[PDB]
Amino acid sequence: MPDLLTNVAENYVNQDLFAGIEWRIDQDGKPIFQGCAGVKDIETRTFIPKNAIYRIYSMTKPIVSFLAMMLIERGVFRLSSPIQNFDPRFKSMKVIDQHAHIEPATALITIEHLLTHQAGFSYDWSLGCPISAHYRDAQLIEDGGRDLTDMMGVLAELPLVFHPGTQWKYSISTDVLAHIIECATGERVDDLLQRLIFDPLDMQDTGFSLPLDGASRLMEVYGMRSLHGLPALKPAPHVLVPADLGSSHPTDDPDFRRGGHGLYSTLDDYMAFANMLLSGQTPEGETLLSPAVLKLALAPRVHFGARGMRINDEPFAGYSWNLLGRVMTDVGAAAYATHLGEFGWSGAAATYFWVDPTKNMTGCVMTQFLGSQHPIGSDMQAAAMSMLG
Amino acid sequence: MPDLLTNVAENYVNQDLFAGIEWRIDQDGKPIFQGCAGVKDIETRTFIPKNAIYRIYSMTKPIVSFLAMMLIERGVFRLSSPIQNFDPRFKSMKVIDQHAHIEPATALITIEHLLTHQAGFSYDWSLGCPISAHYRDAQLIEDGGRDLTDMMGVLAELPLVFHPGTQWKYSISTDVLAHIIECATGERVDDLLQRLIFDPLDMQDTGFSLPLDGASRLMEVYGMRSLHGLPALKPAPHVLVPADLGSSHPTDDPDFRRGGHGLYSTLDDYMAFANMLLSGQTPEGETLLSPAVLKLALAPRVHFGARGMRINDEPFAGYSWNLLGRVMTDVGAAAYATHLGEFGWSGAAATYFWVDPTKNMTGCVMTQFLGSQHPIGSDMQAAAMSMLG
Repeated sequence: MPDLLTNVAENYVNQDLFAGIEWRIDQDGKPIFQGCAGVKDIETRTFIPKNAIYRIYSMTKPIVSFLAMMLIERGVFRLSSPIQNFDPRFKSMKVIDQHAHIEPATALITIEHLLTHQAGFSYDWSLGCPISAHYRDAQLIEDGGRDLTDMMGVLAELPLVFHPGTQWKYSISTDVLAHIIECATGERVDDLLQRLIFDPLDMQDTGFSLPLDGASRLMEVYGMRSLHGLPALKPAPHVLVPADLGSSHPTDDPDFRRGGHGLYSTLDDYMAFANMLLSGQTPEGETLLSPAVLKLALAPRVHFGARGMRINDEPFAGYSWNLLGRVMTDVGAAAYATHLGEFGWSGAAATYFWVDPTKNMTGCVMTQFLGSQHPIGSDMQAAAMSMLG
Repeated sequence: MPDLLTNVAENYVNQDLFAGIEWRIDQDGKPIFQGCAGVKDIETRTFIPKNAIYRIYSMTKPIVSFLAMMLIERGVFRLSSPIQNFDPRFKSMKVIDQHAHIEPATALITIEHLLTHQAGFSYDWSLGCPISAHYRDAQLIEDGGRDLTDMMGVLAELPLVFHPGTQWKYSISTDVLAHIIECATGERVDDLLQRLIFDPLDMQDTGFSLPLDGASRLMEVYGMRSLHGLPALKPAPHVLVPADLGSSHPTDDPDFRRGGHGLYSTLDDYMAFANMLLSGQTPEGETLLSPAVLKLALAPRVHFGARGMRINDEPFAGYSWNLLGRVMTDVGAAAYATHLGEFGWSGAAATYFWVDPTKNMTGCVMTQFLGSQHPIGSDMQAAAMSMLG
C-alpha cells in the first residue's frame, strides 16, 4: 500500500544523488503507477517539463535490435548471415589476447554474434581490455561527429578480443549492427527506425537529434563517468555536477546515428516501445514483429557460468542474454525483485526499463546521471514489483 | 661375437624376402664389418655390381636437412624464419580437421617447423588423414616429372592438418624445405647439394639422376607398397615382385629434384655422409658444419607422449626427433639394441642407416623393397650393436 516508488525517488532527490527522476509502470498497456521527483536542472531548479527528453544511451540497443529482428522477418538477412557479406571491410578479422599474441579469427562474425555481443568486439571504456586502448586512440566513442560509416571503417581494422561465437563481452557490436543494417538495406538506420518503429508506435520525440521545440525539454545530465577516457580504476565519485559530453553526443547533427547509444527519447515514448514488446503489436493491433520471431528474440540465448553476466565486472545476477538485452532466468539468483522472464535493458545515464510478461507489466525510469554509484533503475523495479499483489 | 650381420642378411635372401643386400659398419671412420648377400635382380640373378646404386627415398631427408643447417650457419635464413618470407604462396595457410572444419592457421610456418615435421603438412600415402585425399588428387608424389617449384605451388593451396608448431606428423615438409632453400638462395637444391655436400665428401654416385654408367648398376626394386595410391587398410603382402614406380622416380630427368625422396646413392657414398655426421668434418678436415650447429641439429627437439613417435601408426620406440631425423632418447623404451644418442633415418625401400656417437660407429644397410613386413634395417643395427662394445 505505501508508494514505495515515490519514496525511492524522493530519497534520491533529497540526498542530492539525482537531479530529476520520472517513472511510469503500465499493466495491460495502461498506467498503474507514475510520478516524478526533483528538477530538470539543479542550476536553475526548473521543474521537469512536459515530455522531458533524455539521453537513453544503451537503451538504444533494444530498439536497434528489434529493428534487426524485423529485417530478419522480412528476409533482408538472417541470424547466421556473415556480416562480411554486407561490408567486406570485416573480412579477415584478427584476434588479440592479453599476452600480446595476435592471430586470424577462426570464425566469421554473424548477425547473431552482433546481437548477442559474442562477436569479439569491445568498448572504448572497457577496463583492463586488451584492445580498448586502440578504440580510445581511434576516438570511436569520443568522435560523435564522425559518420557511422566512417567510424566502422576505423573499427574494422582493429583486432577482436576473442574468436567470434566463443565468449560474451558487452561491446560496440550494436553499432556494427546498425551499420550492417545500412549496408544490407541501402537505407539509413535513423530512417528505418522512424518508418518501421517510431511512426507506428507514435514515438514522435524519439530520434538521434532534438525536435525543433526540444531544447527547452532536454534534461540536464550529471556525473563523472566517461565512456571514452582512460578507464577508471575506481568508480568516479557520485557528485551532481553537469557532465561534459564533448562532441560524443550532438543535439542537432542531422547525420548523427549509432546502434549502441545516441537516441533521445521521453518516458512516454519509451513506454510505448516497452508495451509493444509484450505482444509485438501496436496498441491498434498492427503487427510489427510476428509472435514466432518475438519469441525467437526473447528466448534466453547466452548463459553464464559462475560469476554470471558482468559488464566491467559489475554483475547482472540471475540474468541471461537474449537478442534484445537481459532476461531473468533464475529468480533464486536475482539480486532484486523480479519474475522469471522479465527482460529489458538500461543506459549509462541511469535510464532503465523492464518488461514482465508474467504480470503483463512494463516499467521505465528516466533520469540523467553518468556513473551512478546507486542502482536507481533496479531500486525502482523492486519497488514496483513490491507494489503489486 | 659371431657375424650376426651376415646371418641376418643371408637368412633374408634365402627366405626370398629380399633380392640383394649390402651393408657396412665403420668405427672411427674405417670399415669394421661389411658384406653383401643375394643378387641385383632375381629375374636374371645378375650379381650385385660394384658400387651398386639404390633409391634411398627418405634417406634423402637427412641430407637436405643437413644442407639447411649449413645455410643457417652461413646466414641464408634461420630456424625462426617464416617460409612465407621466401615464397608468398605460403602466406595465409588454412587448417582442416577430421570434422570438416577449416580455419586460418594461427601461426606462420618456419624453417624449424619444416625440419621437425611440425608445420602441419601431411603425405599422399597418409592413412586416415583429413587432407591426404587432396594430395593424391593433386598427384604430389605420383607426378615425378613436375618441377619442384610447380608442385609446391599446388601444395601451397591445400590446408594443413594442424596449426604450425602444435603437433608432429611425418610429412612432405622436407620437400617444402628444399623448395624454400631454392627461394632463399636463388640456386637449385641439386646444385647446392653437389657443391656443398657431395663433392667435398667425394659422393660421386649420389644425385637425383643416374650417373653416366649407372643404368647397369641400379638395383632392382621390389614390393607392393604405394606412396601415392589409396592408403592400404592392411600392410601390402611381402612379395618379391618388381615394383612399378610409374613416373614418380625418373632415372634420367635433369630437372627432377625433391626434398623428401628421390636421391640415388651407393653404400659407399652414404657411409661417407654418415661418418661426417660424427664430427661435421670431411675426412681431410674441412668443416661442413661447426660443432655448435651440429649439436644444435642433433639435440632432441620433438618429444612424444605415451603413444610415442609413430608414422602411419608404426612405432619408433624410444626415439625423439631432431632437425635431421630420429634420435634415441630412452634405451629403456627402445625396441631393439641401440645406445643413447644413436641417430639417423631410413627409406621406404628399406634402406637404413645409423650413427652411434657412444661407439664412434656408423652403419648402413642398402636394399630395394617397398613395403617390407620385415624391419631389416633395425635387425641389422641390432646385429651390429651386439657385435661391438
